[PDB]
Amino acid sequence: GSSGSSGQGHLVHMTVVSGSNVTLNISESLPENYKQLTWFYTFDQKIVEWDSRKSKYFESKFKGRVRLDPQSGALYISKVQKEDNSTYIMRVLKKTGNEQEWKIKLQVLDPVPKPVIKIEK
Repeated sequence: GSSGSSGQGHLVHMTVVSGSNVTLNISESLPENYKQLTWFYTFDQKIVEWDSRKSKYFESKFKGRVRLDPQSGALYISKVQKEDNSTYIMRVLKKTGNEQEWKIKLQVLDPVPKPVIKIEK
């Protein structure tokens, strides 16, 4: 996965191997001081919310193995699964009084190698 977008908010495309510890970190590090920090698994799906108090997991399977760092705001997933591959959206409420949302298309790959297929016209 490499760069491939432009505008006032390029899309993030990360790629890792299945069953490996990943780390979701928004390009731009959290501002001076954020107010709200939540993670979205899908278009209308959440994973964990942080009300400037204590992380809150919304009955998300991830809960248990994953972990949300309120210091940086990164999501660490263990023994990830091919399914994990999805558009991640981290919504945060800026102190000033704004609302931003990033995007990360997680791309999981398989470890097992591949054979040597050759074609002879």
